[PDB]
Amino acid sequence: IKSALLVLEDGTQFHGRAIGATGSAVGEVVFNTSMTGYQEILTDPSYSRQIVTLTYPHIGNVGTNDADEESSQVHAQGLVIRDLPLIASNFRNTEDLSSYLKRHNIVAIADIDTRKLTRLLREKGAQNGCIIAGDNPDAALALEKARAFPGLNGMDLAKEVTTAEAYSWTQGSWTLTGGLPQAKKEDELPFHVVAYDFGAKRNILRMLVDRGCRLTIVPAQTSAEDVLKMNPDGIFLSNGPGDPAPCDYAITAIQKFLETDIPVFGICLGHQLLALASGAKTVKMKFGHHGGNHPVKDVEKNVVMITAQNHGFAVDEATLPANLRVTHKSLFDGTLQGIHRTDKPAFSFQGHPEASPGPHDAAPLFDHFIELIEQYRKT
Amino acid sequence: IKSALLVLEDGTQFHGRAIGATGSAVGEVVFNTSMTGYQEILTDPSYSRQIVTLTYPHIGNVGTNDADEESSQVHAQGLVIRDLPLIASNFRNTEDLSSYLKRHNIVAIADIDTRKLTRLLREKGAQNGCIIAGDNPDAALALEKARAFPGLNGMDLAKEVTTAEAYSWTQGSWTLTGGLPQAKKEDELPFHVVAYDFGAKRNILRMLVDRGCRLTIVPAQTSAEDVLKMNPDGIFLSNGPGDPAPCDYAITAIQKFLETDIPVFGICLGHQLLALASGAKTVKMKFGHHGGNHPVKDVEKNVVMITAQNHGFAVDEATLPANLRVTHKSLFDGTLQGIHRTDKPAFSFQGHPEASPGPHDAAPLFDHFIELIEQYRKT
Amino acid sequence: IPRFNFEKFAGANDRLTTQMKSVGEVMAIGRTQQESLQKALRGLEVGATGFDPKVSLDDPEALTKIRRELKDAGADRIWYIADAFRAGLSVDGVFNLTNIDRWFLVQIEELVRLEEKVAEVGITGLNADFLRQLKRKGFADARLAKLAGVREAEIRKLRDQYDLHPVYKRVDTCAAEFATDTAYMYSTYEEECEANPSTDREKIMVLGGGPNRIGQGIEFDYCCVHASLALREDGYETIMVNCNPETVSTDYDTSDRLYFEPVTLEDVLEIVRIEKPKGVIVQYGGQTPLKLARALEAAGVPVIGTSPDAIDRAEDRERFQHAVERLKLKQPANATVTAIEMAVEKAKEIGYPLVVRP
Amino acid sequence: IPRFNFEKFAGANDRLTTQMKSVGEVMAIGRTQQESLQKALRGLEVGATGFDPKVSLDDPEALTKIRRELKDAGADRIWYIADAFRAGLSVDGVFNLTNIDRWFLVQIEELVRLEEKVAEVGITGLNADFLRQLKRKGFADARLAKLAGVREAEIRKLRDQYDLHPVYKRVDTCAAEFATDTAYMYSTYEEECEANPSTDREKIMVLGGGPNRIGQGIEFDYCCVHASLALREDGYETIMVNCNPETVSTDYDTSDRLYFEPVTLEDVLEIVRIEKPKGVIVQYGGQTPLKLARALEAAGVPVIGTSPDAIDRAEDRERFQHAVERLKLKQPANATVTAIEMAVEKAKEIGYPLVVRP
Ligand SMILES: NCCC[C@H](N)C(=O)O
Ligand SMILES: NCCC[C@H](N)C(=O)O
Ligand SMILES: [Cl-]
Ligand SMILES: [K+]
Ligand SMILES: [K+]
Repeated sequence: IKSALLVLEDGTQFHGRAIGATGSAVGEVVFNTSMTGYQEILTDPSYSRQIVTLTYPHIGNVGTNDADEESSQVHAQGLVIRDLPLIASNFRNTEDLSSYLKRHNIVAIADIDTRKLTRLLREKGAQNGCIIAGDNPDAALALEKARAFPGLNGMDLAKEVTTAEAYSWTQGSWTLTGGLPQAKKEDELPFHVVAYDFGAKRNILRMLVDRGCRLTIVPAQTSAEDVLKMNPDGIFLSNGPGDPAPCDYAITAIQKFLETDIPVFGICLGHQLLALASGAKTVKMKFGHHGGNHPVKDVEKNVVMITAQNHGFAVDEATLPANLRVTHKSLFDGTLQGIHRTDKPAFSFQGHPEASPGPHDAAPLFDHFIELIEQYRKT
Repeated sequence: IKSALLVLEDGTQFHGRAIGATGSAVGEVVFNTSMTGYQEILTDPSYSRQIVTLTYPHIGNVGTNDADEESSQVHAQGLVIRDLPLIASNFRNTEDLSSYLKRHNIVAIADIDTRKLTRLLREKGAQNGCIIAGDNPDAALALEKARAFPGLNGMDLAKEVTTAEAYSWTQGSWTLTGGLPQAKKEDELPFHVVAYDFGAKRNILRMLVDRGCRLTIVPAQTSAEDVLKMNPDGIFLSNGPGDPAPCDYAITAIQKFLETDIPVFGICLGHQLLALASGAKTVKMKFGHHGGNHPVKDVEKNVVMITAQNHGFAVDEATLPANLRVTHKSLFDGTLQGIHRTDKPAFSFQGHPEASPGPHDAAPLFDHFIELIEQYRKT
Repeated sequence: IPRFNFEKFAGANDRLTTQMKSVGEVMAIGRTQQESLQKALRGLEVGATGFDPKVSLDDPEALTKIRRELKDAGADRIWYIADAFRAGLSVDGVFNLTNIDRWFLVQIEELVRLEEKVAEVGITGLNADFLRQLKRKGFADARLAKLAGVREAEIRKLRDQYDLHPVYKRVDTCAAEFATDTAYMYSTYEEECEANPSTDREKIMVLGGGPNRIGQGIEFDYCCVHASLALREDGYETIMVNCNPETVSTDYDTSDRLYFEPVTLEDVLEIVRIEKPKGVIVQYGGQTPLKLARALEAAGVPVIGTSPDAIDRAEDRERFQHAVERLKLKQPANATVTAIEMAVEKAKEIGYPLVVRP
Repeated sequence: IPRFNFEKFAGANDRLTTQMKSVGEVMAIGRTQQESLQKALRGLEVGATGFDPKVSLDDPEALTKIRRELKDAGADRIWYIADAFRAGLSVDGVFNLTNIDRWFLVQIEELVRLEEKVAEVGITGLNADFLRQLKRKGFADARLAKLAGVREAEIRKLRDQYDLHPVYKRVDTCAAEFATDTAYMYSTYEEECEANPSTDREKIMVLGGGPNRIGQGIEFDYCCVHASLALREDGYETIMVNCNPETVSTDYDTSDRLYFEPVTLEDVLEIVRIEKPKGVIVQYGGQTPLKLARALEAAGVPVIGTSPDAIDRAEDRERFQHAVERLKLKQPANATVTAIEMAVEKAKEIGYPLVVRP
């Protein structure tokens, strides 16, 4: 009997079974309704310092594979599920979930009433928690860890997940037929986009590469100066974990880019920095948006996209400077989902156009960035 | 491919498969003929700094169990075998071999020509070697590590594996019926034997107890001064790894007891020490004795015993002081196997009367000891 | 799960193919595949309690019939799968013959092993823990009773004993991301119960007939719906118990509270337990609810309308006949017969032609 | 492995029990139990090349017959065990019917799985690494050849191509702890070879008859032994090839060098390969070595004594009939018939009574 136990700040306890590494995990607890894409989700750097609960009962039905990793590692602090299936059953699987997790040194628990937990989170909002897996998990001990956790509000995590030294990215999207392609040659791609790595998801890069962009991923704290010197064709603001607000060095650099006429595009965290960089204010959501069925409206066009979401913070729409125009709103709660600089060639999006686990409905957001560039070049 | 590789000092290489932990292992390479008892061999302190090769192809057939551990951990540096069975099949198994290995974080290799190995070591004598188990085992590296190895000659290994603190032991032997018995009550045991922990096998202690001995285990460097204070009924010299030669403190201490009328008795290492403390000299064997089918004759009684052996260094018969009388000799090579002090109630045995993987033939050696005790008490 | 009626179509090819042959279907909701599937088997109204055995373990030809049943599906395939695992066949073995994904196969084998454990330890081995684990896997008290050689009531009694009852979760389209004012429930063995039954109103429970079958069609569902509609309008809190996905009866709009569950004594008692309804209607859903009458009543259920006993008086060949003679009415000459020679004479009495019901 | 002759006693109960029924036995040595086991199977003189199938996969009754043969062991149990795995029965399933330790069972399942791969990949799939793995587990060239749908000789060639040849270990009583001056060897797929053949003498190899069977008893072994005793005394270096643990032929004292191996083309060709003998005697051990004669020759073996062809002349009914004819000797009148009525007519010609052989 491999025990595991999850304890929330509130003292609520969830008794289950250890399915990953032994030890403890502390972080903010979230729920994700994605019925598919758990690996992708686990490998999402945005989840750094978060304990992820999945609403869908059977987690691991298809094992795991390298192709399905959206970063170098599992960023999730812990994993919470209802049932770890008996076997992985998919042509693509290379390792069962457990093993994978065990391999990543991830503490994970199964067999708990994830519904009860979701309901709690939804109703009382986000809560930090602690998972203890081991022989005799100390509840009081876990409570303490959860309690002592500093919280994510005001927590700069992009600096913690960012790349040490800048680097080049030229690899394209995966396909059923050929799998993940071979990196292109620099001379095979027309544009040069500099992507600030605030905790970047492989799919974004791949998808850009898909559009003819050779990338250069730079550390989050990279200077705008240092950046300009590179004479980029486009600047891209990646996604990432923690609060965007306390990332001064990104707002500042961005503000800089905005004096210029270079095309800027942000996704998720990048969307928030962009907004901050524009004088907008951010707020942390009650429980946030984590799932793959979220309806977002292209207010301009009056169309709906089903999206892939993963954010705990949001841009306040009522503190939006006039240079900022509203482009997308959530059909679930009305929260801001997209913005556009009226005055500049910059826009962003809260959802995930690259998806990676999720519907491909928002991928066109990418195309708009492409135009912008092509036009910038022309000038 | 879960590669493993073993390289000998001589640059001789055996490429097989990893079956334990990931890493490197360096020690003196030995061979054990024991057809059964691999777990007990593994957990033998005497094996410290040694890479254990088993001649019997199928290693792991019965799994593992607590009862079959001769120490608190695994002393063997590494493990070399021919074949690791698909399964363990025994009612006493609690964990398969590989698992046990990885657990004790033991580097182990399988699928190699162990026979080739054995004949090498037999022909050219012991060799220091290295096992590397991982993705791409660097042969060059292995050789290097193997060559760099200090060597066991003049290596006090006793000090390294001894207890930190002294301690009591009153646990008896295992029975098919009641497994490992509950430790006895002090009052319950008539005699008090002080046991110098030179890296002692649990069986020796259990077997002593079985003969009404309450023990007091003590570190290797304990002073006779300190020891005698205890008013011991008898003093016992356990088995242990490395060279005994350099164990000055041990020797010194013993000589001290050799002035007293206290019954003393040693096994294996404890056997060489006594000898050294008597004016004898020890030699390092070409490849030594490791197996459980070793015929040893009670020269006095002219009777043969099949025994369990584990030693790479022996006491030279030709250099024995007159106060030392030969008691047992090996039927394989005629090497020294037992000695008795002409002038004192002190004696020892090169093999393992307690065996532990092995024949129960030498058991009565313990009896003599008891007799001595009882006799010393009468006085 | 589809519902077939091959027994009514004697000379018909009964192997499943691309041309449908099922007459209905049952649906189940569970927090896990095992629980969902087991719940579905027990509400199929085919007399199953879960994976009841089709072939004898001592049957020496069993592996032959099993192989056949797997390789060439009939309506009973689901049961032969389990029998195959009981018989020593492997998951891959079964895969190879059925093309049913191992993902599903393994869970079934798993339940088989659990069954084997229950059979071994018996009731005495049914401790709180173990028992809970079994319920969580969808096991019917009745199936557990079969395996421990006891009466279903004992399993029940024992659950009650350990305060071992299911909880209700509600359907909401969003994995609980948003709140629901609707009461569309399913049982499961979990922590939190979303039932939140009222204290406020007078409750009337309506029992459906499960899957549709020849002779038990839409006609019964219509009555069931009518009762709900009528009484809801009337001011009663109506509660519907049914598990047929095809019907209006299982439309959340049809009643105040919908329990999407197997129409079993087990399932229904668990609901009654928390709802404490004013009355339960068993005469509208056809044979299914009808067969439960006596047991419900016996267990304290406030069954309304024509008493289980009166129903029985009519349904019971002998009871009936008495009443008939008592009313001095006209029935056809009849006779019960045990033997094969008995008949021939009694036949003679009655007069040909004859109606021979077995 | 015991050797049976049930086919000679049809009316007999052919189920294994406490009373011995075997007429002989074979023994094999391998570095692994798998290798050891397979080598014995191919040395049994029953026409096996290892785990040759007993039943057809597509046979609907197969599991039923397998089941039977497992529950109530006969001389064929071994093969059925393998067929059980090919048919989808688990190790646990098999254990339950046979009581054979899983430790052994698992190993045979692994040989099955391995075979299935050989059958799927075919000859193209037989790369050095894999082929070696197969050899290491004791697969015979012949077993492989059938799975790959090729000729045994083809596998043999493939082996040559890859330089995939067994080495020879020696029996010593001590697990190599002590050197040995005796040449008692066995084949295995490993690194070090201990054969160390001599360049010094003119060697003579004597081929044993394998396990004893009715009609192929000790009388042949007797001859073998004498062949060795005489030639060795004569100055030759005598090499004995046999795997009957019961005989004097398999005593290390009997010859200069003992290869305790299956008496098969494969195994024999390998010894010759390294021994490069002056001559080989295939005429003293019964049917076993006799059947190899032609083949051996073909492969360049230096066969002494009566020629393989000469032997065939005598053995071939037709071929024989001619030498007789030519010789003007007397033979009973005969006729080879195809069809029933053909015989009935042809019989009138020959005259009854008749000796009907098939
Ligand atoms: N389960 C009773 C329903 C109460 C509520 N609106 C909820 O969805 O939490
Ligand atoms: N195996 C060939 C020669 C044997 C040799 N005396 C040895 O034992 O090494
Ligand atoms: Cl039909
Ligand atoms: K639980
Ligand atoms: K190897």
